[PDB]
Amino acid sequence: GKGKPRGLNSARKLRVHRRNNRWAENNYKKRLLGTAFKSSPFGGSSHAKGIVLEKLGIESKQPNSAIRKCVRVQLIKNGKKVTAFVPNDGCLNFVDENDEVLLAGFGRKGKAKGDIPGVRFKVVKVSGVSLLALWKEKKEKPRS
Amino acid sequence: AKVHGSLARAGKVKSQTPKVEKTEKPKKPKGRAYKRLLYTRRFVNV
Amino acid sequence: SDAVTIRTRKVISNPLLARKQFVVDVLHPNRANVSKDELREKLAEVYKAEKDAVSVFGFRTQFGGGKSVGFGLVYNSVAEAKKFEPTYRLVRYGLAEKVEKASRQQRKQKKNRDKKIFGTGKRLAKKVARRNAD
Amino acid sequence: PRAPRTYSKTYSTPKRPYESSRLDAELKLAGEFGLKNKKEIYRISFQLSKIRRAARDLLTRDEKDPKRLFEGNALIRRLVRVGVLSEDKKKLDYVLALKVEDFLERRLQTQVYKLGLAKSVHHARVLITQRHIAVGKQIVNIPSFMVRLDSEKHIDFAPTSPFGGARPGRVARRNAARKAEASGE
RNA sequence: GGCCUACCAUGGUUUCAACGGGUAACGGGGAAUAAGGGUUCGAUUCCGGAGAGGGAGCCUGAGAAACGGCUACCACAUCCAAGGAAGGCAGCAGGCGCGCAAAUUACCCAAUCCUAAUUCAGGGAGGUAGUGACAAUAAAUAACGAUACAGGGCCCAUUCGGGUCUUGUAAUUGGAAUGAGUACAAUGUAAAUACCUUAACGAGGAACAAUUGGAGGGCAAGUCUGGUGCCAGCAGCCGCGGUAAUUCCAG
Repeated sequence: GKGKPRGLNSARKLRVHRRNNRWAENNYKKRLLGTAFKSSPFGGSSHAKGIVLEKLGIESKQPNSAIRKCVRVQLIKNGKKVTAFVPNDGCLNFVDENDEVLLAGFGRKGKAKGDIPGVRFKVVKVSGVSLLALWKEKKEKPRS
Repeated sequence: AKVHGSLARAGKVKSQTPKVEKTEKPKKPKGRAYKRLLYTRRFVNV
Repeated sequence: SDAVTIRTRKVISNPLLARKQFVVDVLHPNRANVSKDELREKLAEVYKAEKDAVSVFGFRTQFGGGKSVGFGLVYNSVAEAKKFEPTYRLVRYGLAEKVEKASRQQRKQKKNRDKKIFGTGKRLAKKVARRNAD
Repeated sequence: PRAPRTYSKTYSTPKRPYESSRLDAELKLAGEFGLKNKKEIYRISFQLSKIRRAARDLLTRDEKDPKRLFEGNALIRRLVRVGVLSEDKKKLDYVLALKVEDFLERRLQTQVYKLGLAKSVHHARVLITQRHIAVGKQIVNIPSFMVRLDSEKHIDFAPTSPFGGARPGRVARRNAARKAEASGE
């Protein structure tokens, strides 16, 4: 019974059958296809630096009705263009075009977060200092 | 519309908050002495 | 500064190095530290070694104070205390003289410069001076 | 290329972070023993969990196993010596019943308090780290010393400390100094 | 020894996966996680292999297909009197570049050992110090006291009172103790720095002042106040915000 072989000389069948059914797993495939290297915008890295191209306003999806104040960024090491959310209020004033921001993942390991559609990234540092410091008036943005 | 978002009013609430300064208070004890304050203040029933 | 007590533990005689070696255990219950020079004075008296056959080098005050422990050597016949002592430990006691030399940078840079010539070097200095003179 | 230094950590954070049972079970272990923080409590349960893993391993093995007999008595006599296992409780079924309470009793930060001379459990902690208590001949300022069974007669004030004689410290010494220059002359 | 050659035979491997392809693959001892079974990692303190910008070829020797040896290239690249010459930091320190991402152009052979004609010389092997919140251990930021209001329940009660039982708010004071630091010394050390000792200074809220995130639920902790009004924003998830926001910005 039970649909799998059980004989003592049948380890090859069980081992090859486990191998074939491992591919249905989401993260086993990405570990063995190298999807992080080839397909992901960051090259399988926690962080990446970029260059700001434009300020964006993205409508929040239902049932929220705000404007999310994100930016469009082009990375240095890849040249790819990603959209990154700019956190709590006034920070879009602290970011401008061509500030060489630093980016991180947005929490959900390659997925969008909250009511923002199609943004997988956030800004951490702008002009090389912080956003927490600039928001809390602990540091000052360099004159550029 | 469905093309742009109005980026004009970023920071419109933090700018207009009627700010008030943190009042100076006596400092609280630190380290093992803070667990004294904590774990008597939660058990004052004599 | 009431008293200090010299207790010599683990005494091993060393005939084939012409010395006696032991653990010095000083108990200074009110002094700050015990200052090896007068240990060398006091260890000389208990071994008849005239303060040049003795050496103390490894002292460590115990935590809380009042006790320090280190190693100690006592030699036969002070002429053999210069034969077998390291040079750095003789110059602490003033028996040997601190030999003067340049740093390792200059001592290596000179060797590389002197590796370029072949011979005495004063055959070439004679023939380059006359070109510099004229 | 020099050989490595072995090291390890001596505590463990609990699995569920926000309880009301475990978080309030620190009434005893932080207010009734006068402790810094939860890491001093997580440290004890780590060693105590280290004890039971060895004891459970031994009980699975056969009785009169030479491995069970050797490491059994060794585990008992180590726990007997520090005074966490009582004088005749010496059985592997009782080291498993051993709990966190009778480890913090053997700490020097409480053994000072129980042997008079401290008048509070965290007046003792201040006195220990201010280099006042010596065990035998040795000043210790570690409040987690975990005294042995042949050591309770040797907790006493240090020969250097002001409360053990030896010319009281810079507060009273200076305080008597200003009355000397005001009343003496 | 098909290692190569001449002659001869037609073999050898494979669905029990040959052959080919990929690997952001040096292999192992080992690391992380810990019911058992497992999953993931291992460039990297030890062992083995390989390489010295790429690929060949060699001299010397016991030992090299050696690169801090030689014979010419290419990502290359230096010097000039323009004729020629010289090079190989995946050694140590440092620079540029690359990036999310990583230290001083410091001191010394005193330890560990190595080499030599050799006790002595030499060793950026190695050690010492600087930078260093990678990780790990221990544990300061206070300890004893004295001093007071305002209630509430009940009891006895004249009604003015106690006489318990508990609720909160501090707020003014005192002598004691100590190291964080500043340092005679000595100790430590190749010489120092630092630790361990230790003379002399070194605590009263103004400091010698602890932060980082949170307070709807998961998940511990406000339906307190001011601002905003589906805006700003928060929110890992469910959700919050459209004029009484326990969720944003503040105290």
